[PDB]
Amino acid sequence: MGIQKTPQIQVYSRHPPENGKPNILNCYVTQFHPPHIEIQMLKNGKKIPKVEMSDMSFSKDWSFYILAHTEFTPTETDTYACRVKHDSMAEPKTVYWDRDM
Amino acid sequence: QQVRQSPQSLTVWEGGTTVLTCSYEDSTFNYFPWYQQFPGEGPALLISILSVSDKKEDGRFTTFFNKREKKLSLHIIDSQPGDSATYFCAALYGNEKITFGAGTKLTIKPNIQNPEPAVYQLKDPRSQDSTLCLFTDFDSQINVPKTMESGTFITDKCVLDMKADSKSNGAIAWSNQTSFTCQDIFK
Amino acid sequence: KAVANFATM
Amino acid sequence: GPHSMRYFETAVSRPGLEEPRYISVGYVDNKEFVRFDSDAENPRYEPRAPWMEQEGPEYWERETQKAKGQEQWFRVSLRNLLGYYNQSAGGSHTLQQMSGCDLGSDWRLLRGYLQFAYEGRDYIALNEDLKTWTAADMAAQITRRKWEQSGAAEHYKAYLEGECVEWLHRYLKNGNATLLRTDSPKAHVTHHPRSKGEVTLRCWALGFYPADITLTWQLNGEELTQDMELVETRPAGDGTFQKWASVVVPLGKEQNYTCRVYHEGLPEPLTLRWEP
Amino acid sequence: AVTQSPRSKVAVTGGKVTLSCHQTNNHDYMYWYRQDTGHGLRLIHYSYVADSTEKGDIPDGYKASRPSQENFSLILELASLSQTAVYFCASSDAGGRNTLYFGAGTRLSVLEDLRNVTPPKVSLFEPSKAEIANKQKATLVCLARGFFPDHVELSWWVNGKEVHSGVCTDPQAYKESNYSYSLSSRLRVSATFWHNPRNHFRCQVQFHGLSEEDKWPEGSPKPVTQNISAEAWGRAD
Repeated sequence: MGIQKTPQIQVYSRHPPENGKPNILNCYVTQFHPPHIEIQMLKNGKKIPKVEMSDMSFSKDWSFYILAHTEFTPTETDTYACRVKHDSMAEPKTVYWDRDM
Repeated sequence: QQVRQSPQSLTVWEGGTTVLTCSYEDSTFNYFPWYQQFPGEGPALLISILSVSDKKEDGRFTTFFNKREKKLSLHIIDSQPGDSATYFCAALYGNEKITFGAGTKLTIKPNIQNPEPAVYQLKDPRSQDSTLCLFTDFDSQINVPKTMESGTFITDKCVLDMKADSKSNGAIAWSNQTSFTCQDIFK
Repeated sequence: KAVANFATM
Repeated sequence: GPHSMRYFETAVSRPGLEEPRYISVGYVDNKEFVRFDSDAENPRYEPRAPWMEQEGPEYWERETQKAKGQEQWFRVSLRNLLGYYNQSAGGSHTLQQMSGCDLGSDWRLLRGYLQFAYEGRDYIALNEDLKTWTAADMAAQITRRKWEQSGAAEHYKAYLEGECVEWLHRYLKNGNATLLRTDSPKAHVTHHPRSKGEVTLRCWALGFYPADITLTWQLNGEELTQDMELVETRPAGDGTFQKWASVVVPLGKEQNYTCRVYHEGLPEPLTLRWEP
Repeated sequence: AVTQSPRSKVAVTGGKVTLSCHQTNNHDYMYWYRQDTGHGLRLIHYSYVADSTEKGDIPDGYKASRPSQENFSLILELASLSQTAVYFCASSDAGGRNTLYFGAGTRLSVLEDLRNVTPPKVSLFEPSKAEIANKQKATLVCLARGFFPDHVELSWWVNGKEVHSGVCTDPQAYKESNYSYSLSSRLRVSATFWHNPRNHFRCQVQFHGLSEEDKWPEGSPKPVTQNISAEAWGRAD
């Protein structure tokens, strides 16, 4: 058989962000199939080591979803991002954290 | 153990209704298959029922399930010689392994119409003096006596059916002497 | 409690 | 009110030496309550909601044995499917199942479900009669014939009309307090010059449970239906959810627009505006 | 189909025995069960995949082996007396509620000394003239004596083809002494059938003894598995 689904990604903070204050950065990845996926979180282009993954689950349309997360302290200058590789895509997809979204 | 099947053996008259019963311990059991085993063959699935149902009928065989008493039964109407076999009840839950009962051995025997007992001596022609004794055409109620003596052997009642009218009970005896005769040994 | 599948595909 | 139970099961084959990974997740009213994962050091069904701690050791032992059986069932089924489709070895393949029941407030079974997917595509499903099968492609016709010949549907019907319903009732009784909990959204509006004399107004809702929510924008008492961008509702990661909705508006007119938030937890819907 | 091999086995105590099962059902589960004097199906071992096995209810003294999807063997490394029983192989799809498909069984006798293994003498006793006169029927009696152990099957053959009508064979061999069994059977036909010289009657006793795995020294006949028959023709006497 075979119908692939391309992952949808959101990157956002658990709590309202304020610079210099400890918080949790989330990378929520949905609507993907097959379930094998690779997800990294980045601080200024560097792999964050501590990253936790939720258990994987699937939706009523058969597509999988997962939440990756890590501690972070936003500052004014630093960039954060989630990078995802999946077989539905030729290339990895990187989505930057934007504190207004 | 979890599936209790009694008795070990049962005889029912030809044409009669056979009732076999089992009980189980685990009230969550929900699938109940019966297996039938003929001599020299393996068991084969006869009939099965799920715990949502009260009964399942297939030809002359009906199985009943009673959740309240935790009892399974198998009814055979118009019981025939070809139904002579060992019947195993079984039970399980979900996809767990089957549990078999110990099996009941069923023998369907005719209630002979017009009995006419006789005892004959037969000889083996490839022998000097070898003979045996045949007791045939006797009543189904009669008890065939057992040997009260070593060297002498008496078989159990064996029912035959010539298929064209002609069912008959039989028993055979032989010994290791001239001092036994046939008309004595069978009573 | 979960379903217990019967015959395989 | 209505209630549901579902078990969502996944087996995924792996090209190496390892057997397929098997995961089963149970839900009551869309809330995860048990889980089994063959990759755990001690694979067993585990409680995932506090109200499942009422069940005795035999509940977990017997469900675990069931999962073990399902795991073999899926390994065999995966092998058979690989043959049906003439697929090469040394790949990875996914088989999924969803099963369960929807009930009314009178505990009547409203619908039973039993469906499978292979490689993310519908494969076979039990129809609503709980007697006949819908098979999606050529391979699934083989499975359908096999299942019709063995009378498979009557076993699934017995489960869906019997055990599914009765266990759902037990779980809802045990989990009543917990399943009714709600956390209300806190909302606020932010203002973002994107421009050409335009601003994005973004209405945020935060910290709410369950995930069901509706956000609307309006101008002069009409809801803005087409103009509004949304994000998918997302987990904060502490058990609560987040969402926002935004509209693009002319600079100088921001005060004309109001956001409304509808959520089960609230005593009434929230109404709010950009507060400069 | 599920087919077991061998049909019958006689082994020495302390000897090694392998029972084999071959299934062409494309099933994944296979099972070995023990039945004792016709009662019970007690699971010894089972297997759900090539190369591994799982303990059943009564695994002690037995090993199992699953060298392929089709084959599942039961192994008795040191056969004891207590392992004398009938063994049945089965297959199923995925176990649980899936129907079990069984082989036809293997009878195993374990003995202290194989020199006791002895085929039957088979004798055909001819019908009494009094029976033919008084009842217009003729009962032939077949008697197999002096055999050990009790793995015999008796059949009747009329004009070269097996009959079931008019036959009753004892269900159990009768133990005459420690190492000696007897079995009887009778075939009843009409006086006129017996009186026809064109009719040939044969009692066949299938004895299961040793096989060609068993070595036997030079002095005496090897008590192998074999058919032994006695015969008679009808006569207008």
